[PDB]
Amino acid sequence: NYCNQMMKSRNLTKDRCKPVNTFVHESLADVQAVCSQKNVACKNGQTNCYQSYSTMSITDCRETGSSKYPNCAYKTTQANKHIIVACEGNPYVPVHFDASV
Amino acid sequence: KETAAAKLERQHLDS
Repeated sequence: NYCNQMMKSRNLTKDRCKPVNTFVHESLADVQAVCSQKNVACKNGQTNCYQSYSTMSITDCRETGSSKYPNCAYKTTQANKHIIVACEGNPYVPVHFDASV
Repeated sequence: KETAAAKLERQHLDS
């Protein structure tokens, strides 16, 4: 399972199980470039979020019901959606993943 | 140690 591999491989589930996580299969620069695209509000009302003009290749990792540390279990879902990231700093880079649409 | 930009990258980027 790609999700099981990448979550422990990326130090996300090496010390516990995370309920959900999203991976974007695009170049780093292409994702950083979203910080100057469609400005929209974040879920918390904050206004430093931006939506990508185009859909992107992503894989959603969701923990099944039979998942318990130390044996996490994820269901893998591949799709193409617009990503929403919060940006901050200089360079104005993405610091948080807000959502996919 | 790790910046928020670096953490976001390692957690969500699979280019």
